[PDB]
Amino acid sequence: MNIIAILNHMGVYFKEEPIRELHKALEALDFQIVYPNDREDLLKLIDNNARLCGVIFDWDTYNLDLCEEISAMNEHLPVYAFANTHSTLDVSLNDLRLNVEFFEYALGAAQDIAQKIRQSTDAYIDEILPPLTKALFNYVKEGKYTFCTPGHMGGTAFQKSPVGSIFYDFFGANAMKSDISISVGELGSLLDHSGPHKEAEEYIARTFNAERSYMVTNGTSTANKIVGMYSAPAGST
Amino acid sequence: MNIIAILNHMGVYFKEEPIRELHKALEALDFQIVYPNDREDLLKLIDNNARLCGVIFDWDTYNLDLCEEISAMNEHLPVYAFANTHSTLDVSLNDLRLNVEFFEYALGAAQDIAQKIRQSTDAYIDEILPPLTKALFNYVKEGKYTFCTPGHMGGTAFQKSPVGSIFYDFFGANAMKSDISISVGELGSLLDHSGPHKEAEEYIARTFNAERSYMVTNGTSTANKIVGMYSAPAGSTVLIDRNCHKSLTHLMMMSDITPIYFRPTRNAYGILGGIPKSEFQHDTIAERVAQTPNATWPVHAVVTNSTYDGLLYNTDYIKEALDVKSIHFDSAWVPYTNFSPIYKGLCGMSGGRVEGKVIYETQSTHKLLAAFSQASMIHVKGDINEETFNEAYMMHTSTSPHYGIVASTETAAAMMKGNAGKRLINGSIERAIRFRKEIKRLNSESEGWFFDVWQPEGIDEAKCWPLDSKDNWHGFKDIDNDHMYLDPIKVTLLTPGMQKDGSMADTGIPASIVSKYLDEHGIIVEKTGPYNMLFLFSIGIDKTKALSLLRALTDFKRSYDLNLRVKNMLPSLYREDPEFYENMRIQELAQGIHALIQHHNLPDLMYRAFEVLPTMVMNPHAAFQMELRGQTEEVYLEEMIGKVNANMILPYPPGVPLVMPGEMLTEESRPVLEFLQMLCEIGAHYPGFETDIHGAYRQADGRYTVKVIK
Amino acid sequence: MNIIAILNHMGVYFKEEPIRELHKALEALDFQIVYPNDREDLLKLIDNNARLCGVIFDWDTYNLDLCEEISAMNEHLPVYAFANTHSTLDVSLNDLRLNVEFFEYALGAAQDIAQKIRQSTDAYIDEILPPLTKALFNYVKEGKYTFCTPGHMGGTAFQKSPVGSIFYDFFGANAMKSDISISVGELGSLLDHSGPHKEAEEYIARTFNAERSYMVTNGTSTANKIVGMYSAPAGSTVLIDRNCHKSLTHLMMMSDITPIYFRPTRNAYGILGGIPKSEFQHDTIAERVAQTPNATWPVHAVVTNSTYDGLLYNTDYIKEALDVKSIHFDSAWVPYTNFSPIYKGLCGMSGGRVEGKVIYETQSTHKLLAAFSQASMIHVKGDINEETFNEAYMMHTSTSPHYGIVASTETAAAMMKGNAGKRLINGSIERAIRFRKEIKRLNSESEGWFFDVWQPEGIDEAKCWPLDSKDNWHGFKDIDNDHMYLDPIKVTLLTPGMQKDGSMADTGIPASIVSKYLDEHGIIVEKTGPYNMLFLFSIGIDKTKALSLLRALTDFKRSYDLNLRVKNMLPSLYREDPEFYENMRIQELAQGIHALIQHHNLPDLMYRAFEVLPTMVMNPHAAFQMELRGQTEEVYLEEMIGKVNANMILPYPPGVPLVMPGEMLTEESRPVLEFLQMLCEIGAHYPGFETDIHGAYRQADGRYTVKVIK
Ligand SMILES: Cc1ncc(COP(=O)(O)O)c(/C=N/N[C@@H](CCCCN)C(=O)O)c1O
Ligand SMILES: Cc1ncc(COP(=O)(O)O)c(/C=N/N[C@@H](CCCCN)C(=O)O)c1O
Ligand SMILES: Cc1ncc(COP(=O)(O)O)c(/C=N/N[C@@H](CCCCN)C(=O)O)c1O
Repeated sequence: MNIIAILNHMGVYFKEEPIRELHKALEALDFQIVYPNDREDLLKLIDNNARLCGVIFDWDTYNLDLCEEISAMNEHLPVYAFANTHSTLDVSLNDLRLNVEFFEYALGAAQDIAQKIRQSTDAYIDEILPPLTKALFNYVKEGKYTFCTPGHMGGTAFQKSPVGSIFYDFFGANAMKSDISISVGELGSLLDHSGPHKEAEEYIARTFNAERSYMVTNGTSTANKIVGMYSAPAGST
Repeated sequence: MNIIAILNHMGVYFKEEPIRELHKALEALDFQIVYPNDREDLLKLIDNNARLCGVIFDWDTYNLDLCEEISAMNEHLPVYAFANTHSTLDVSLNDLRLNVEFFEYALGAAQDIAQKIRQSTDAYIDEILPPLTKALFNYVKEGKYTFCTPGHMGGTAFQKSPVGSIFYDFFGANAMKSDISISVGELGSLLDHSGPHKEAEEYIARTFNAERSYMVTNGTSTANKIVGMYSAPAGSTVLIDRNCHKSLTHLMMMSDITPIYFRPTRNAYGILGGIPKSEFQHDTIAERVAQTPNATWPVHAVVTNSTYDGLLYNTDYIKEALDVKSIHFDSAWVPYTNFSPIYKGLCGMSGGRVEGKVIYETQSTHKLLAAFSQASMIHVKGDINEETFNEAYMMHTSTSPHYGIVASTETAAAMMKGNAGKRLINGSIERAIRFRKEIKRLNSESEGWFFDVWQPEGIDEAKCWPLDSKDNWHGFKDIDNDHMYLDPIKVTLLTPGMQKDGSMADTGIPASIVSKYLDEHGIIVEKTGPYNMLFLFSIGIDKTKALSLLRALTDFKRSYDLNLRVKNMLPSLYREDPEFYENMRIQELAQGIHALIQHHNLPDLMYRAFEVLPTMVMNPHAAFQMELRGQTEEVYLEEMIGKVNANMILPYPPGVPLVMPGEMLTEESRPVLEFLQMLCEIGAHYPGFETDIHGAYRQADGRYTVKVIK
Repeated sequence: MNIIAILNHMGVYFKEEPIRELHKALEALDFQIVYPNDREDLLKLIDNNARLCGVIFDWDTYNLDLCEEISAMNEHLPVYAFANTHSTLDVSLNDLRLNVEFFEYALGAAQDIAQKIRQSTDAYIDEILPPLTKALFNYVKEGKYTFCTPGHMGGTAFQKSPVGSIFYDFFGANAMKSDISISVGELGSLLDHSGPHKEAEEYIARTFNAERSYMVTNGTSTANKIVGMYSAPAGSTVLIDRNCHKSLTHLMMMSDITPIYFRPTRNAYGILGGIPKSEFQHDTIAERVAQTPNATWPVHAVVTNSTYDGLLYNTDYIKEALDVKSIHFDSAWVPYTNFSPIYKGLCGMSGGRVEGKVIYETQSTHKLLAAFSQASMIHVKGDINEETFNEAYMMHTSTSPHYGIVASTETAAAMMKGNAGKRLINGSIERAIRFRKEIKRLNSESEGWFFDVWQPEGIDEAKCWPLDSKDNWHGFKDIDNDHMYLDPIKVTLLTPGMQKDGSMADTGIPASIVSKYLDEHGIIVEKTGPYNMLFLFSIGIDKTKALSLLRALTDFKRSYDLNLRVKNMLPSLYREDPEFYENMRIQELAQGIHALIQHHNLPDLMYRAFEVLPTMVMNPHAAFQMELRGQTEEVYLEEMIGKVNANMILPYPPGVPLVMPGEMLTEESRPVLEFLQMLCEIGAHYPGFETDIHGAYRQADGRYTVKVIK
């Protein structure tokens, strides 16, 4: 989630130079920059590449209807509009509903603008991730030492073995670090419907139009047996 | 200040090659070269980048009208014109008035020309810097060893310590090197008004239209105390704006002066209005004098101008009508009035000397100009003894002033000069007016509630809009005409919850909720009332911040209409009390607070409690003195009736002094108590929305006590 | 805080390769790697570089005694030990007390080890930073938009202006971003003692051995006024050290308090001594109370400890013997007394509670610790009414405090903690003692005159040296024993010109000439008397500066003995009145000034003028009030006899108040006037050596006037 599309290739130094400085500062912040040639190119780029996490364009060249077209494909995708001639009087209520952040052209402002864009990218990531998955990823980032199950202890045991190392290289570090148990209290408990798990369940029930929802980790075979045994006591038809 | 713009991209070697060599020589002299494509590009570059210290262009391609356009934005910016076909016969007198230096095209001349350009850049820097700041920077360049205060010795001590090194890295070397004392004799002394400091003072007095000016390093609170103690000896009577900052109350607790209060107005929102014209008349003052024990004709008067919410007085009428020999305008919120004609006649220093009177203006340079916190100014127009005044001045100033704060005061003055400073002030005013109009347009387009802005209908031109009796946008009853004006810089936004006639609606959104939401999304409001929010559109607000605020407001509206949960909408509020704010949505919290405000009838009680003045049994000095003697007792709120208050009671809302020390609540002043009691109740239902009453103290049992004279 | 030291060159690939990979990963995490050659090299690096935030070493090569050596310098510095042959069975409990993190050697493990090291570095930074400063830095990192004061809005306004941009570049972005107000609710409020501020206060109180502490942002002048106003109601009597800073006199002009003066001593140099023990006795105070009109038993006493020149009282005897409920030690010059055992019993906060009494210490954190100018502390030990004290505190503090000054106060406290802070204080004391001994050695091996140092004859170990009646180094007649001690930090150098018996010699070098020479050569003295110079050997003085000072002093001696010309030796003085100083040489100027001092008998007149107290006709408050009423007249110096003074007369030398407002010179106090008259005459002979008498005014014709009660 680190690709930033910069649309404009203008013909004035007072815009070109700040954009170049911003490109450098963003690349220092571990972003990959892409340069669509025109608006149709940008829209196709968005359509084909889900890792595109942001769009930079010049408000003078393109009106905010471009933001409408972008939002129709991804209403959460951050868009950064650089204002030169337009002012606060040039935005309507409908335009302000779009996820647009406004910047200005200035030499020496690339660092703070890049920091703002990094913050906005983190906000985008946070808003589209569901609660349990976000909590799991944050826990993995914390890098705690475990003396609890599972015994591989975040994949360390695999790394100590030749064949284990092959397995670890295949599945990757994150899959092993995320294999945890209820000894990690901050993630709550699936069986107890506690903490993030509870939020997850409610999230799921809202998305799937259910009053209540339960996640099952042994397939619809197990789901069927749960429903059936709750619903059909012995001796029933 | 090292950016040089080279405009031309020509087609002849005899010009191109010398310009390339000059580029190299300048870069050897530590300049950064930029290359605008055309003249409009160059003008935009100048407009947006204050570090652009010079422009190079080809006189053949561009006439000197380009220099006129450049000078209209910065008349000091050096411009270097390369002459080929034009001669001395091609320049006019008006052209020669511009800061243009002429060069020629030759191979091997780049080093000399670059040296000339370096000299001109140094001259530009020297000319725009004010004297004290220039002297301080030059001293820092000298790099002298100190065996004097401050003890950190130009930051060396910080570098010797781990945590000290973190602090030093944060603030930077120059900030520590410029922290010096009067042991450095070449900077002169603030207390003695010597050397550069003296020049600074005169500089400031010239820039701010004052006969005399004083730099203060402990804020306008200290500036007010200096002016007041010089103007009001013990046993005298002083006229005080009842909407006075607590610094004036502190002065009254210091000195045995008898106050008589100007009574300002207020509207249903709790926004303070102006003192009516009738309070400035001789007969009203005389009648109040005759009925106040140990009162004489006032020797000093203090008026808050502007109010916190941006209401300015017609000060010519006050200067003409107030029969007091000394008039002090506490102008903390309006240090910029001399730098735009829209404030003419609306500030203390406007106009000339008033016969037989001395006029003071106290200004918070740090509030609305660009200066470090605690930087303040005193401006004097009129005859003063000047030696007694210096005593009052030094008796409130530290002998070790922070030279950074002082230099920031002088630099705030320097930022106001010329075309660049005029552009600063005008740009801020126009930006504010654009934001106001946009709020009006968005409120018009909204289906359902939207934020309103406190202003008259159809603002068109940049000006201080008068408050007129026939219009009802301001909400003040029977206001005098041509008396109060709204400062466009101070933008007050209104949340729904109040009706036009002064009553409150069935639904509303208390402004504290919006302020908390804005804080969560990286936007800090100046202050919040029950249904109003104040935003300062200072010279530090640009287009980026204004558009960000608009987006934040529309985001709040959408989130509120989606009726989001407090746990998500306001994470810090939920963290305040996680049990209480579980499964509570934003609309329920807002409506609960709205209904609490409605059921207790907060606006009516707030208005009535500030309409009747509590009785003055004895001046605040005597009450404070016997508080110091331990002659006070803590009693409960329902027992203030008949008890002389020992402390100022200052409740938020409306954020202005309700009770002064030495004042007593009687039967006729019972609503005051009621209001306070109500505030207590209101604060006891929602964590994160607690009561705020200065001078009252919350007991462990949930009750409130006040200190009173035994 | 990003330097990591890697100590090894191990000769095995299975260690070297993982260390190289770790080097690369850490550099990707923005660390700077350094490579000491051996353990002694590493320890020197740690000693000389406070930005070293981590050490990596091989446990096989070096045992954990290396960690002990590191911890003795900085017990919080993270150390990372790479384990190969050692196991869990090879660590002891004492070893596990150290801040050591253990890693192992493996290919492909550089990334997670570097992440662990980054986390540990953040933990180190968090551990040593104090709470308010940490909160402020975190807020700045948040990068929020402000629509609140200060008006520059985190420095944006400066960037939009040319001169503003120069100011912004000088002070840096962080200084602007950290200039905030109480609109930022997450930082709490200084005036309300809320949030981080509260934590800061407690932190400070714990570090400085106080029950309660308060941060003051307008200097120890303001701190003194806060303490005095809380402690001395109107109509009360206060005991005042006659060697009081003029802030105490300002307080007396502000509040109607009757003073009775402790009488300190002085020596022939004009250096202030301590109050003799008999002045603290009940009988002497009672007699003075009986003789003073409108005087009662004192409720408050103020003692300067230490003096400007470094004389500390034995404060246990004062706390035991002074029968006054409140004792305030004005400790502006000694904020470091809690951080070295050599000051034990010599400061106000030393020891525990005094039964039935409250002890205050006012400290100038900016004077001798590392804090921005105007940063001051109040320390309280004893029972106080917290609410009334908070009122007195708010009465003198601005509502917009400079958060940088506040944070610097907290950071000075933090710099004083742990092994690193102890090394700071001990190193400063040792450095001062080494410099003193070197001055003695150089004076011994000088063939002719050389600078002397004001100290006992045989200083050996770091301690506050007692002043004893037998020794004559201090020059005080009949001094009490075990009463006064000399602070080694405050180094007073003596120029030739005074004999050991109190008379002056035939030849001398006035110290002003030496101070001017030192200023010309990049060295700023703290202050200068007639034949003494004061140098502060604070925690900001390093070996470089001390050696530079020694070189400058020897250069002055050589230049004086060569008898150079003033135009060359002292060019800036020559630039003052170039006509006067043409062909004038240094020895002639020095001898002329010395002979003017001798012929007028400056030491005897200075001594006698400060031995007789002028008559107190009215308290300073009454005299100042009458000056405010315009009831004073300017008369000539010769007519002072019989006239009540309206202003404090404070002459330099000796730099302490000579006449207080409300005091009157009688026949028995005629020498005072003579002294002042003398200071006028001597001041009118050499430009650049003018008279300096506060409260006197030089007229156009060259005479001096004073204001007196009409
Ligand atoms: C109708 C129905 N209800 C429940 C389940 C159990 O669900 P789980 O498999 O999650 O426990 C299945 C499973 N059916 N899957 C196929 C094989 C699929 C793999 C090859 N693509 C089968 O079993 O014939 C079902 O058809
Ligand atoms: C009318 C008036 N006169 C003097 C002063 C004192 O001026 P200083 O604060 O420079 O000493 C203030 C101060 N008012 N400022 C606010 C807090 C603002 C902080 C948040 N942006 C208040 O105290 O209510 C005043 O309003
Ligand atoms: C004993 C004592 N108590 C309080 C204060 C006020 O403390 P603040 O200055 O923090 O308000 C000072 C200040 N003394 N400083 C010198 C000049 C400044 C130093 C020049 N390198 C003086 O005024 O004589 C004091 O000596």
